Amino acid sequence: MLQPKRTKFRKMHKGRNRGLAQGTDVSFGSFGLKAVGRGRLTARQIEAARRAMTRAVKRQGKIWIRVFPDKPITEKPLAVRMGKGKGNVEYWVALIQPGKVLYEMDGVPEELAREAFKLAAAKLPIKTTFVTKTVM
Amino acid sequence: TRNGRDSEAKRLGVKRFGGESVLAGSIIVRQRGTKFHAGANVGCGRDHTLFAKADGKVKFEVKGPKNRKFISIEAE
Amino acid sequence: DKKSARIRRATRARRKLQELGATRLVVHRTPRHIYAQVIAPNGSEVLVAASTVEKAIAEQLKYTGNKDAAAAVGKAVAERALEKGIKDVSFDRSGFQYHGRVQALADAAREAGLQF
Amino acid sequence: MKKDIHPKYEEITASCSCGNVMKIRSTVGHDLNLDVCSKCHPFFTGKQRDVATGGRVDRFNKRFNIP
Amino acid sequence: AKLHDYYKDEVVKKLMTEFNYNSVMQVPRVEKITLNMGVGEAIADKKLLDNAAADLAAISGQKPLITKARKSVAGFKIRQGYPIGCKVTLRGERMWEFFERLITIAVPRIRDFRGLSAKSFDGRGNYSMGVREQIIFPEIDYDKVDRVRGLDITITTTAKSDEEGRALLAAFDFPFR
Amino acid sequence: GIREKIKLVSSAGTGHFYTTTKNKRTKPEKLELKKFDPVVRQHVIYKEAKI
RNA sequence: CCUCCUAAAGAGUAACGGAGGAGCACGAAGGUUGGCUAAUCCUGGUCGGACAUCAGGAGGUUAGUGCAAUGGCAUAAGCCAGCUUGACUGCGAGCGUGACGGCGCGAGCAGGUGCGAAAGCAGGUCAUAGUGAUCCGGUGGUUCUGAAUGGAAGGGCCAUC
RNA sequence: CCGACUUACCAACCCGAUGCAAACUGCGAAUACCGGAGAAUGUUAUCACGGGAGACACACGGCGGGUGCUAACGUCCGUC
RNA sequence: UGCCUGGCGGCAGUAGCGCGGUGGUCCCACCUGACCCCAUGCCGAACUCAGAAGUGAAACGCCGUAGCGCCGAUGGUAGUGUGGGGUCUCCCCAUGCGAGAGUAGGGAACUGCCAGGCAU
Ligand SMILES: [Mg+2]
Ligand SMILES: [Mg+2]
Ligand SMILES: [Mg+2]
Ligand SMILES: [Mg+2]
Ligand SMILES: [Mg+2]
Ligand SMILES: [Mg+2]
Ligand SMILES: [Mg+2]
Ligand SMILES: [Mg+2]
Ligand SMILES: [Mg+2]
Ligand SMILES: [Mg+2]
Ligand SMILES: [Mg+2]
Ligand SMILES: [Mg+2]
Ligand SMILES: [Mg+2]
Ligand SMILES: [Mg+2]
Ligand SMILES: [Mg+2]
Ligand SMILES: [Mg+2]
Ligand SMILES: [Mg+2]
Ligand SMILES: [Mg+2]
Ligand SMILES: [Mg+2]
Ligand SMILES: [Mg+2]
Ligand SMILES: [Mg+2]
Ligand SMILES: [Mg+2]
Ligand SMILES: [Mg+2]
Ligand SMILES: [Mg+2]
Ligand SMILES: [Mg+2]
Ligand SMILES: [Mg+2]
Ligand SMILES: [Mg+2]
Ligand SMILES: [Mg+2]
Ligand SMILES: [Mg+2]
Ligand SMILES: [Mg+2]
Ligand SMILES: [Mg+2]
Ligand SMILES: [Mg+2]
Ligand SMILES: [Mg+2]
Ligand SMILES: [Mg+2]
Repeated sequence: MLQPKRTKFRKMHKGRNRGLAQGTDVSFGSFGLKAVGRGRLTARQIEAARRAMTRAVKRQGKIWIRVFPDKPITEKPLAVRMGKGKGNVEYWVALIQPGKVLYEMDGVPEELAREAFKLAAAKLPIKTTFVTKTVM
Repeated sequence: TRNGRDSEAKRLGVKRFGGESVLAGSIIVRQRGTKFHAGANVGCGRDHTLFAKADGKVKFEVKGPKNRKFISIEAE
Repeated sequence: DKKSARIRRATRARRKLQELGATRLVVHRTPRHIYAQVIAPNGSEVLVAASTVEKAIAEQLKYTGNKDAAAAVGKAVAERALEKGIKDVSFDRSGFQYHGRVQALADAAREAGLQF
Repeated sequence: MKKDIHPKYEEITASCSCGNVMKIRSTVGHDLNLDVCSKCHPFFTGKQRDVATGGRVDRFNKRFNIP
Repeated sequence: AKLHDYYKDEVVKKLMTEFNYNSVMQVPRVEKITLNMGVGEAIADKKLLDNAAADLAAISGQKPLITKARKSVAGFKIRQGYPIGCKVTLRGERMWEFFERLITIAVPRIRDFRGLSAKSFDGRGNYSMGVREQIIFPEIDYDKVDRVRGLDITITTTAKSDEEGRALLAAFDFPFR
Repeated sequence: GIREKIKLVSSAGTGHFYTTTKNKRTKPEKLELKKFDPVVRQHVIYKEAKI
């Protein structure tokens, strides 16, 4: 699964998730799957959406993944009390703001793309929509 | 469990700001290294403390080929 | 590079002299010629100036770049200053290592008067 | 050049085979009798060949002399 | 000066024509010669390195500098500052003199010759060159030798381009292959 | 840890002494710096003795 | 006890919050004067190799700093040499930091030094850790005290364990 | 002894494009804070010294956060 | 008064770099000597001295050119003080403040004191 090969630090503060996104244009492909909502995308959710949309084009054209999960998320074991240090890293996420183009496709017809991205979207916790390039 | 340590804060920073009237001796900045450089009528201590060498008013300025920050006493 | 290596070599003393706010007698020497000037504390205003390019000084000299041209310049300037109003002064090697021609200039100026 | 740290460096005479003689400065401290100067040398003079290859057929016709 | 002299009339004036150097200053001259000989086997026993020194002093006519490792390397198990070689810079009278000797005595004693290379140039025009044994120089005396030992010999020049150098060398009848 | 303590003693016979530290393993050489004795009010020789 | 973050652009600010260090070392690794500039790659070159030392080029501090991290550093605070003991004694306008005990910075006076032709610089070290109150004792010094008086013992004061 | 043909595959430095950071910064606010000047207003509201205290278990709500599951009428700081 | 050049500053990339031209009367540089003063952990390379046969080749100065660096609006967006509000992990409204990036564009520095040489 997508995951930094290594990091300066093991654990990160929670932080917040305010703001609108940077990366709102289809930059590589012809079609993209843009995020309307706000939330976290886990490595697993990314891999599951990626497999869905691959399989329904039968490895024709080219898929970019624009987001990458580089925020580690810790959890406390079951039946342990509060305190005694921060928990252990369990999975990784990417922070999504409204506007973040998530995936890009190219080299297939628009109506196929539509159906590929519709499937991948059923695997995602965030409301998404379909987008195209713009001359400018 | 392996963490839980820290040192005592040193109250570094500017003690006298631009335009303030000071007496000879008064400390202007406490700092680590010369984040500010002593200018006219200003000394530099062994822990890079800048102090007024003559009664007057504090003045900051940027000067020189490196764009360094200087502190001087106008003897107003 | 020579001049860069020289300018660098001078700058510490040049700057010290600023802070102290001293009238400085500043030298300069090349193969053929030696020069002197005395600059106002601001560092931007010459007061008196003497060299082996002014015809008046040169017409004596066997050669304009030696330890005797030095003494000539190392006197003209000291006369022209003591008669102006300038007794106390600080000497400025300016990279050149206090020796030979540069030192010759200086010694002569201590004879005339200039109190450094 | 610093004083009294370097070895003695002096005139000598260097007489080759081919009579060639050259006054030269060196430490060696006495006259040489050398055997191959830059004049006495195959390479400098233009002599050395490069070993004759491709003799097998010349060889064979020189060796036997047969119709 | 032999070749300094030869340089100052014969060499300069030939090269003068064949490149069309308007200014004479444009003509390549030889700046300096330098004779390195690294002696790693020093870290083993330090006597060896000094024993080199005398060789290089006997060849060249002046005491060598003793060089030391710039950084530590574990590859050769050395640490920054141990003496591991020695050089001599040659610049004037002596430089032209040794050069004379090199051509007209030393180099035609190379155990089986075929001239020297004309490929060994840095790209700006400074000729580098090794010597496998040090009996080549009659300065040493072969029955008073501890070890066979070598050196680099690098001729630093004011030549601009690789090519322009080669010319300067050749014009001293330098034995290239 | 390893550096001992020593007293440097005036040569002017006054008694007055300074104190300092020393690595004796590495540098076992009776240290002889020159310091200002204020009982005679002049710089003199001082010589390492034991604390 | 020190350094960074959390700490919300002055200071300060908690948790069995997130990451790391210290309980020294140096008579030079201190003072001053004079001089000097890094890493790394490429090209050529005896042994010699991806890497030793040599020559040139590109590069521009990506090096370096006795030891963590942060802030500094080319006028270098980095690297090398000559001479040296300012790693001085008495003091101290004024200011910083603490509930306090305390801790820190300091120009200038007086005496006597070192380096420099001089102007000048020097009261330890690029800075910030390397530390233990008081009592009770020890050692040296001392125009102090000395239970009738002269001494002495003990006590004080200054230096130190 | 080198080679030579061929790459169904991997890809360093460099170049172009797209992101992310509490312990990144060739940028940088609003506020807050320090100092100076001036009006109006305020029962001196300010500072110093002296007599007498109590208190040193805090709670929730808003805003900025650490911790926790952006769980808790949870827990730990800043601020009203 | 003009043109050159050297020294010391102000200013600190609109001022730096690159690419192309160009200058030796004076200045500057390279340069020529080296016993001497002084010097090299070897080397007159550097530092130092005594000089003027040579050349502006390098260097340096000057002039031109937008391949780079650098500077940079207007507008919009982000954020945020105070007062309201919601569908309240995040936003919206009134008012005040208002970036960074990017875009048009700018740009081959400007300026003081002293000296020297030429021209008028
Ligand atoms: Mg925040
Ligand atoms: Mg964001
Ligand atoms: Mg701290
Ligand atoms: Mg001080
Ligand atoms: Mg703060
Ligand atoms: Mg704040
Ligand atoms: Mg609290
Ligand atoms: Mg805490
Ligand atoms: Mg040190
Ligand atoms: Mg120095
Ligand atoms: Mg190599
Ligand atoms: Mg190099
Ligand atoms: Mg570094
Ligand atoms: Mg130092
Ligand atoms: Mg006081
Ligand atoms: Mg003296
Ligand atoms: Mg330190
Ligand atoms: Mg008791
Ligand atoms: Mg008595
Ligand atoms: Mg009695
Ligand atoms: Mg106010
Ligand atoms: Mg007021
Ligand atoms: Mg309590
Ligand atoms: Mg409490
Ligand atoms: Mg509580
Ligand atoms: Mg509370
Ligand atoms: Mg909250
Ligand atoms: Mg309730
Ligand atoms: Mg509660
Ligand atoms: Mg010269
Ligand atoms: Mg802009
Ligand atoms: Mg705007
Ligand atoms: Mg802007
Ligand atoms: Mg230009």
